[PDB]
Amino acid sequence: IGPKRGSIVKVLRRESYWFNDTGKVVAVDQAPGVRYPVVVRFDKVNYAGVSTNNYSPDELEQS
Amino acid sequence: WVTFYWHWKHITLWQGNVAQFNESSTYLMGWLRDYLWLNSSQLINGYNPFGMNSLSVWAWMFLFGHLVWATGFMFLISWRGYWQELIETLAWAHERTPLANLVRWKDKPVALSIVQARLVGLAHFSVGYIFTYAAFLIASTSGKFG
Amino acid sequence: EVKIMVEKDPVKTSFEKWAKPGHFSRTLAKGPNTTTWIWNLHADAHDFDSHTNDLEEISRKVFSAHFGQLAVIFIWLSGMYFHGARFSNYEAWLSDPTHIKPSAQVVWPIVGQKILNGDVGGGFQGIQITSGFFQLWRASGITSELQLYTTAIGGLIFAALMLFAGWFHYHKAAPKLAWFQNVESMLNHHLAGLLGLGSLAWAGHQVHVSLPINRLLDAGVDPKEIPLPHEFILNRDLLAQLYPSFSKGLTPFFTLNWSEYSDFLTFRGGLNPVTGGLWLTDTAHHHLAIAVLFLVAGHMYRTNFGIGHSMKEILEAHKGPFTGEGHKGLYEILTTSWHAQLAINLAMLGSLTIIVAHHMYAMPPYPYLATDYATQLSLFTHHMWIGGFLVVGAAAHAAIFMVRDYDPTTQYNNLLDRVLRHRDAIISHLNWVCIFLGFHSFGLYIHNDTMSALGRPQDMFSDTAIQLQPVFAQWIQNTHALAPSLTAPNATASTSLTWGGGDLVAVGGKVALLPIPLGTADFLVHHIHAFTIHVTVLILLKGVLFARSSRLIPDKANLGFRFPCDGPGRGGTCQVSAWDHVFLGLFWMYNAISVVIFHFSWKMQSDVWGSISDQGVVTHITGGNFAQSSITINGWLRDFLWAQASQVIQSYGSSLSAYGLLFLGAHFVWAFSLMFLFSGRGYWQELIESIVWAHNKLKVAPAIQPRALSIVQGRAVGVAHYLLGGIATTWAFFLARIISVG
Amino acid sequence: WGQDPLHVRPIAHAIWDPHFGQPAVEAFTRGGASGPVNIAYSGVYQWWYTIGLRTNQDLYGGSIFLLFVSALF
Amino acid sequence: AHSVKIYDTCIGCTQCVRACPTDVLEMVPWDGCKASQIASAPRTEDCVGCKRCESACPTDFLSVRVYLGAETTRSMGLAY
Amino acid sequence: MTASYLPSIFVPLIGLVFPAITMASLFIYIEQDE
Amino acid sequence: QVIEPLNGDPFIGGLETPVTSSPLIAWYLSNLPAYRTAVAPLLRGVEIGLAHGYLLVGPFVLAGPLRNSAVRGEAGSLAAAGLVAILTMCLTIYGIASFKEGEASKAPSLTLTGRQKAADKLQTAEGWAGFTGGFFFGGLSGVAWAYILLYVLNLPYPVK
Amino acid sequence: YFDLGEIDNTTGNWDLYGNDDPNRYNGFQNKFFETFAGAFTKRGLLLKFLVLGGATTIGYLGSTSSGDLLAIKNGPKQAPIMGPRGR
Ligand code: CLA
Ligand code: CLA
Ligand code: CLA
Ligand code: CLA
Ligand SMILES: CC1=C(C/C=C(\C)CCC[C@H](C)CCC[C@H](C)CCCC(C)C)C(=O)c2ccccc2C1=O
Ligand SMILES: CC1=C(C/C=C(\C)CCC[C@H](C)CCC[C@H](C)CCCC(C)C)C(=O)c2ccccc2C1=O
Ligand code: SF4
Repeated sequence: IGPKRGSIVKVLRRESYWFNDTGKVVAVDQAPGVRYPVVVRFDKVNYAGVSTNNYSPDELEQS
Repeated sequence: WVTFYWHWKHITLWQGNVAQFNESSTYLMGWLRDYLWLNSSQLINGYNPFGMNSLSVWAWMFLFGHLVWATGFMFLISWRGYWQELIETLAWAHERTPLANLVRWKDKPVALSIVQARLVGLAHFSVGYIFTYAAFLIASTSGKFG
Repeated sequence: EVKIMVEKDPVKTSFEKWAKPGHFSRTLAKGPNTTTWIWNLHADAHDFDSHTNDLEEISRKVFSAHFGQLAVIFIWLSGMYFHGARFSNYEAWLSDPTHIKPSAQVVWPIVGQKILNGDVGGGFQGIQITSGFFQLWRASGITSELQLYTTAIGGLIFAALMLFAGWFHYHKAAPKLAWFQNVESMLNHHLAGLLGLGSLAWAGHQVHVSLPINRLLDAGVDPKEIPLPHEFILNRDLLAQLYPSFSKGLTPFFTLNWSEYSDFLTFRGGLNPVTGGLWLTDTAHHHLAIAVLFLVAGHMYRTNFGIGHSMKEILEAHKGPFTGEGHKGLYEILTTSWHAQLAINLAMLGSLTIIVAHHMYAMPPYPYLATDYATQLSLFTHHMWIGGFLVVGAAAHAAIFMVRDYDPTTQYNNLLDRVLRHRDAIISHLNWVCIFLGFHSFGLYIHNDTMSALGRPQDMFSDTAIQLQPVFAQWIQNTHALAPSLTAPNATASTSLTWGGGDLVAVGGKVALLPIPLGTADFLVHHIHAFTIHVTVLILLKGVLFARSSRLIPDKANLGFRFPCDGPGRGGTCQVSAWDHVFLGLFWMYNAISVVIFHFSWKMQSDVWGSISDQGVVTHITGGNFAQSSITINGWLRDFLWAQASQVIQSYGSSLSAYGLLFLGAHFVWAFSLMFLFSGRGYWQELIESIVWAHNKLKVAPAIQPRALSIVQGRAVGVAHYLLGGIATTWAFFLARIISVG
Repeated sequence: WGQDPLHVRPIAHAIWDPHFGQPAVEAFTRGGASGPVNIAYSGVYQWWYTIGLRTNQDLYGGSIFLLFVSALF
Repeated sequence: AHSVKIYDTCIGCTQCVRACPTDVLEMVPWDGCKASQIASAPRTEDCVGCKRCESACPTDFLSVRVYLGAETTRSMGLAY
Repeated sequence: MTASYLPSIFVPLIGLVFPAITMASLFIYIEQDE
Repeated sequence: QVIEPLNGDPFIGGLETPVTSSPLIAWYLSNLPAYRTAVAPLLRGVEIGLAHGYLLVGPFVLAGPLRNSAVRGEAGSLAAAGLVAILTMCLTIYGIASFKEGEASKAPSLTLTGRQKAADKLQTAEGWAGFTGGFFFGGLSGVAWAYILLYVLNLPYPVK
Repeated sequence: YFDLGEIDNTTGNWDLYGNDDPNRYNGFQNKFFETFAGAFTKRGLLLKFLVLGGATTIGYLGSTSSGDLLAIKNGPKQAPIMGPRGR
């Protein structure tokens, strides 16, 4: 599943720090039952200092 | 700022010399010296070692404002957990003092909570702010009418 | 076992570590990602314990940082001697100092600031200095500005030597950990080599240079015709005409005929009536005695020659039945922790600076120091602020020792473990005595304000109302005035003039010193002082004692020193940290030291400083109003904060108008502090998010993400502006008022 | 104050303070009063004069009427 | 007392439990992540409310969330 | 002043007695276990 | 060697210091009317009232507002008796709030040793009831006897 | 130090300064105090007459006081001080 590994996606999740921000997909989990399989890496950190977050494919579009 | 401008534009109008405001309101040392210092001449001399005037209640209410406003700083600068550990030591001291340990509390003594601390410091700041200016404004116009 | 352990070239002298800013910390070595990285870059710049876990490299960093500090102080002294040499009227002031003000700073005539070059006297224009360098150079025997220029270039040479030694003891030959752990040798060479030989060398200067030049300056001799300092050493008959005891020529020193040195080594006491400053025969006997006493005390500890003391053997033999295994491991505290030694040294240096402030208004060591009131007020005020800052930093590094260097395994059942074991009792009884002092001093002030407001002057605490005379101070001042007659025979006069031995010293028509009265007002303000010092001790000692843990947070030592809080839990854990107790003790140091210097300024402008006319009448600056107005807050606001501020606000259009500008800008920095102190991070973070949105709209977003300042950083910025603005307010008001009326 | 509104200070209410000394009683007695009184800086005299109230009985009747109005509320 | 809620964005990184100073959080099995575990708050009556778990949660936005509600002697952190 | 003695009565009750009525009755009320 | 934990227990928040468990101090504190656990609480409340009643005439006759008149005995004693009547109501509302009618005693029954003693009756709704009346009668008589010995008999003292 | 047979001795429920002496007075002193302080026992009764008796005793000497006893009943004894602008 997922759009593609190594692709550029835009986050549609409202409560994330990287909403409407360009991110790079580093891992998509193909195991069933995982709610947020797509792991997206960002060039900028959030207030917690991390750049790695998991999103569903419904919360991302290819840009 | 609004009522400083009102009271100094009018306190120079009422005794005639509007040129004092026209020359001195453009810079803040005129505001400090010709308004905050000059009009406070008979304010803080409301009571002296020599005697007390009719503005003495307005001289106490001015100092009273400088207490309460500054007391608000105690709630607006110092925050909760210092006072919580302080009241923890106070609770130990009351629970171990002979003749005073017999007296209990039903409410556990805690520090003021964080929203409550901001509200108490804000209300003290506001009470001191309204009493320092109510006193100065009602003592620097009613003692020097004009 | 004490010997030199160094090793050669630890780190290569390279600029590649200058280019990477956060090289010292592992978190900052990855580069910036937010704007808080810049603030943690400066916050962790000097924190050498957070860089490495090796105490050897930490101690080398501290040693070369000491050398860099010494280089900065020698650059500063080079500047102040170069300003005396080129930009001062020191020869003009030295011709006659009772009419010409000390000035050593010339401004450039650019934007209207040339009015700040005021008429200080002697055909000179410049900023009137209050640092006391002119009286210090008069006490040093400096006659010409060529000597000031030579001392400036010599200090520049020593500043280059400290920079070279800071490079040398980090990059060429840096000492190892056991070299710094030889504390017995360090105390032996600081007591004997530094404070003993330093006092002996300054005693030799005050025998050969300060004493004859300052004796000729008391005779009215012009400093251009006074012989140069080496002429007293060379022509010893010229030195013998001022003191006949020099005609014997060092033979009474080795034959123990020291009383034949009674011409130039005296125990006089008091002030020179010509100048108003202490005698240099007493200051030379003082330095010779503290040198023959610090050199004796420097031969106490055991280095490697057999004789001496192991101080672990001193400590471990000091154990008592109320403590048990006390004083044991404190040597391991004070040789493996830099912060514990920093706490003790900072407490002694701050308390010592407070000793310096009191022992300089009261026993003025320099000629025409007392009668130049600007110098006395500025020197007392400066040393009180430095002393208060250093004792708050003493409690700071005490708390950092607890959170980062206190090992509980090595400290069982000693003094420190038991002090931690009853810290609730210490903080609670300190809390009681602070509240008791607060009522019994400030509520006494409130009572005086209330009955003075209610028209009851007899219901007050005055010298005419219910009296509260300080009978212990009034007895210790009589004990120090009636001392020379029986308890201290060999004294010509008394230690200070402020004791009660008469001697109304008039220098230049201005009062140097006289008997200082102590009444109800002094009792009230000394109880204010004891109260404020006790409350500062309460916040600071609470932060030291509850740095490890509390009843609230039992794992507070894992959270560190500069952490904001645990969170909104347990009712709210805001400012639980030991850092936040240093942060609040900085405010209580402001309160304590500001009331100390306010009591100082009003007490000596009302009861000491003034003028003497004919037939022995003394008119003070604010005549006799300390005994009646300094018992109420309305008098403090009125006859001190309003009457004496009538020269800082109408100084505009004159040479003292920069004091008016910095008075107002100091009010600005104080009200700017109240922005950081009263607010919090999350509001400013969301406001910065709106500003970042406006930057994203116009494509001017920085990659270094704009962040609000941290909660520890916001409190630090607020207390820095609070201390800077309030201290600069008092600096501007003091240095305008006492220059204007002095 | 209705006879001479230019040279009479408007009195708010009397003061009964047990903490006054004799200077405070003698200094707060203003406006030709029999004791220590507070001078009204609320502009209620100017208001009640302009609106039509002249005597103390009219103000007392207004106070009873607004006691009745507050009781009704 | 305090209500601690775990959301389905959790990755099972366990550091919310490791940061907990009053043993509120525990890791139960789950099927919605690679670690196959989610946090839960059974002893939420023992929660002081310190939000150390929210400080240690790397998920944006947070998976553990503490809501400060009614406060009792557990959540006030008193010893007297 | 019409009646000078009602200053001497109501200011002690509303200044001393009425807070001693109100604060003691509230402290009973706020510490009722119910 | 001198400092012990409280009854041998190091984890109770106290210590057996010389200011706490001296031969002289623990004799004193055990005879003071507040720590008599078997005396009826009206009788020992009269001694807590006589004491505090007496001592409070002093700061009210020598420091009060009417201290410079011939009415300084009458003004300060009724001021001292006024603080008795306020603290009686403070003692009244404390026993209403803390103790409920029909409850047990909120008191430690066990002594310093392991022996079991009877419950202290002062921390009850009826024990603090008789304690409050003991403070009222003892306090008003402690003020009046200190007023009698100072401004009726007028005994010679350096300050009065 | 935990026992599970005496829960009060292992938690800090200690009469640290208490005494178990039954009596130390005599019967003549004890019967005098309980007779006089017998109408002051009940908390609800004592709170009633202290409020009602306390309100009367401050209104009595507030009103029967003289000029020398209290300055607020003395009144002005000099000419009034005229303010500025003829007010
Ligand atoms: C130019 C010669 C030279 C060079 C190339 C090096 C090389 C090195 N030094 Mg340095 N060192 C030297 C001279 C030299 N040093 C001297 C003179 C001292 C004595 C102070 C030392 C003592 C020393 C210490 C103890 C440390 C090093 C370390 C470092 C490394 C980088 C630190 C850094 O970012 O520096 C750039 C630093 C600065 C630009 C700050 C200098 C501040 C100076 C002293 C002035 C401060 C006061 C000034 C008036 C400003 C006041 C405020 C102002 C607003 C008025 C690097 C290997 C560090 C290291 O290897 O650890 C990882 C280390 O901890 N050095
Ligand atoms: C008799 C020898 C002696 C003397 C005079 C001193 C003097 C000094 N020591 Mg040192 N020290 C010595 C031996 C000595 N040390 C021993 C044996 C130990 C090893 C156990 C130490 C280890 C030690 C450390 C780790 C540090 C010092 C520091 C200090 C300085 C005090 C800080 C200050 O501002 O003072 C006033 C400063 C001055 C008056 C400046 C004087 C500088 C000149 C060039 C003399 C210093 C060189 C040398 C020590 C003596 C040469 C004598 C020469 C004049 C003929 C000062 C330079 C502190 C410091 O600042 O580090 C740099 C520091 O913490 N000392
Ligand atoms: C002998 C002096 C001494 C020693 C060795 C130190 C050493 C240290 N202090 Mg400090 N301390 C002392 C005394 C001293 N302090 C005093 C005087 C205070 C009271 C203010 C404290 C309070 C204290 C606390 C509260 C803490 C330390 C900490 C630090 C550590 C690193 C701080 C750093 O990186 O610098 C950072 C330097 C700056 C940010 C420069 C700012 C300078 C001030 C704050 C503002 C500017 C003032 C200036 C005069 C105004 C000019 C305005 C103009 C430019 C417009 C280091 C161990 C910190 C730590 O973590 O310790 C391990 C810390 O948390 N200190
Ligand atoms: C409106 C409020 C109110 C009023 C009416 C008074 C009234 C009084 N104050 Mg007080 N006070 C108050 C508020 C009040 N206070 C508060 C808020 C403060 C705190 C900042 C103070 C602080 C203060 C102190 C520190 C003292 C006064 C004193 C006085 C007395 C001055 C007159 C005099 O010379 O008598 C001289 C004294 C007498 C004639 C003695 C009379 C005592 C009577 C007989 C008490 C009788 C029992 C009492 C009524 C029971 C009350 C029950 C309850 C329902 C209220 C007078 C009784 C002084 C005094 O003497 O207190 C008694 C004094 O020392 N006041
Ligand atoms: C002093 C202080 C305390 C201690 C303050 C306490 C415990 C308040 C209680 C002290 C007395 C009871 C206040 C009495 C003053 C008023 C007369 C109370 C009037 C309230 C009624 C109107 C309801 C805090 O708890 C605190 C918490 C967080 C930030 C700052 C602070 C803080 O500065
Ligand atoms: C204002 C404020 C901020 C915001 C403060 C900020 C963002 C610091 C601003 C620093 C400067 C002005 C910005 C950086 C300047 C750069 C060097 C760029 C130069 C541009 C000009 C200055 C030349 C907080 O973060 C805060 C946190 C906690 C409590 C109170 C507060 C608080 O009051
Ligand atoms: S810290 Fe957050 S992401 Fe990690 S297990 Fe706990 S709730 Fe899940």
